Amino acid sequence: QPVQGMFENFNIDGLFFPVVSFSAGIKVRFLLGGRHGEFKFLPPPGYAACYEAVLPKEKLKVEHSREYKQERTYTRDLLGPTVSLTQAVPVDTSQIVLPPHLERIRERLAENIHELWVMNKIELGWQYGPVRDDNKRQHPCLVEFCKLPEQERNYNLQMSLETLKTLLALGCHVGIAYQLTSGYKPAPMDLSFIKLTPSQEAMVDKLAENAHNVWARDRIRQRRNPRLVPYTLLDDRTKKSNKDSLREAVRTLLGYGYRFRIFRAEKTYAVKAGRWYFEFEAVTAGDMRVGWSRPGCQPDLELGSDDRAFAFDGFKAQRWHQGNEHYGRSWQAGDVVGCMVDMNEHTMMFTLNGEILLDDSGSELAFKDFDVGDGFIPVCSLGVAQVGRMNFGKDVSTLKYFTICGLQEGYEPFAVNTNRDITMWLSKRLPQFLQVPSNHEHIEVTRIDKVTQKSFGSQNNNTDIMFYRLSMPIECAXXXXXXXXXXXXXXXXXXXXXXXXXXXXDSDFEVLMKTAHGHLVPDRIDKDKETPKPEFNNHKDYAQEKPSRLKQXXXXXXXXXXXXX
Amino acid sequence: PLSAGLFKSEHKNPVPQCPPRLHVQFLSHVLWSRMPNQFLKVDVSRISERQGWLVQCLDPLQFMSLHIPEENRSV
Repeated sequence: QPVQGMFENFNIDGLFFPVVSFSAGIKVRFLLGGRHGEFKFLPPPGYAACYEAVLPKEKLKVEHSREYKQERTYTRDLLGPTVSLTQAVPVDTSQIVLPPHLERIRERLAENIHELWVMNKIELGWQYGPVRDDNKRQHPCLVEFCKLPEQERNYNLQMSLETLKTLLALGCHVGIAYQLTSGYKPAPMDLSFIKLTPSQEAMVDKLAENAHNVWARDRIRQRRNPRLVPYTLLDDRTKKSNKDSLREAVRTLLGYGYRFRIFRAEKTYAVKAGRWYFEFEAVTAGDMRVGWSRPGCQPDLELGSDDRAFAFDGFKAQRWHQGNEHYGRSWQAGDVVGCMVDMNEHTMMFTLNGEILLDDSGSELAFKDFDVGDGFIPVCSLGVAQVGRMNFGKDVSTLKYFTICGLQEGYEPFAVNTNRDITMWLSKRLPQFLQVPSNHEHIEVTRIDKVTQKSFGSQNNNTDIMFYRLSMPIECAXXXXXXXXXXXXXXXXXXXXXXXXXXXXDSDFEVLMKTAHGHLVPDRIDKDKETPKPEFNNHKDYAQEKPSRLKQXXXXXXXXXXXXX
Repeated sequence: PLSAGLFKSEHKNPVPQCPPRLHVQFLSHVLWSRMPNQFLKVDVSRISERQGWLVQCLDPLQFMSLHIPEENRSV
């Protein structure tokens, strides 16, 4: 029996997926069709299932929701950002005026495609009959080219036209350079002797891809055949057949003569003396930096770009500080790097798979003569689709290159004398709200005080959009639920009057101009009034009240929504 | 009558003042998160039986969190 409610009129932007959330003490079973499960009831008409929603020729498993929420030891593959699956229309060819100098070739290759359309059917055993059938092994479109009408020759004609236009669009130039049947004699020449170059082979592949894209765009109007996927996502068994049909066109043409993520440890684990060594394994060879930072490092700035970190990047073999210097060599997929810091000598060293790194001046030392400050904490940074692994010690049985380097010079693991693991802080993604600090460039907020205002100011050369918000939110009781936005004239705005029990926080999203003196003023006419006084260039700044919302982007609409029934 | 006179203690004061708590907050990105030292340890059946996809969770796990009310956020 269905329920009497649903979340109508909600944002359809995104890739929806089924999810189940549980705390503890639960045994749940997803139910699909086929080998995955068995439905207990009958689905309503039209509604398919997930075992059919899976893409063809792809496996189906169950991750948790986002990340490595697995009860595992230090051997957790911590990952950085990712891409949008790189996939979440054919090539334009008809927009090219067909040159008549090779229209005779467009007809010759069309006749060749037609005679091969005869050839394959006759290889299977088809005669020339007056009935358009496929099981009666006959075809009425096998007669000589001239006798073919406009109702039978247009197919091959267009087949030749589209291939030539696809060639001109791709960029290469087109120019100047037996089984007895039932009446027809298809035999142009021996066109299957000269080896076809790999460029022309990839070209025939592209022609087949374009034809398949057109045919699939035609097919989407029908149900759900597994071939409705693009040619790149097509099974490789039938891939060669489509390429073979398009190879003959180029064969005739030739023959006829024509957002990184930062990870670190707890700030309290900082060190000020001794020799500390830790391992960083990387199964990939992408953008990955590793080093030692101070307990003031930024979770958004480049690791090492400031005076708060000293790192090393193998993707370019460069030590990272305020600037970059070529140091050491690059790594590959499935490597390790041991980082050592001596605070008694202020000496940083890195060993790639036990091999100590060398600089340009022939010194194994990486960094020297740095202030101890408040301490140095290990840190790593991963780029897009980069996974790694950190080892702060405590498992000498698992540490590989400790005996090779570190065991003899008085160097110790970072967490050798520990009874519990490290907290392993990271850089969070959701950008929550923070108070404007006084030592913040390009954004200054002042305070004045008649009426009380909170003026703004800025000095910068690059512009963006901000999301300024008040601290204390106004709460609404059970009865109260309405909000009216009155401009310089009267109240003309969207009907935002729905809040049984909520807390709205006043906010304004202002674009940063060269001069931005827009501010908020708590005023009074008859009730609670906040005036976000704007100035020149006021066409994209917004001002409203918002609950807890964590999204950083540049959009006036496309905001999340849902109306429950 | 006022904005400040709605989310504070007093309400019969129609003079629009601003206490020091009212300060502009911008959507910032300088924030660290703490990776917990213990997870739920959810075990999938991994058999994919023909009568459903099983997910199981038995061991309980709790944690305490402060609630900042004027920010309406749990930490």
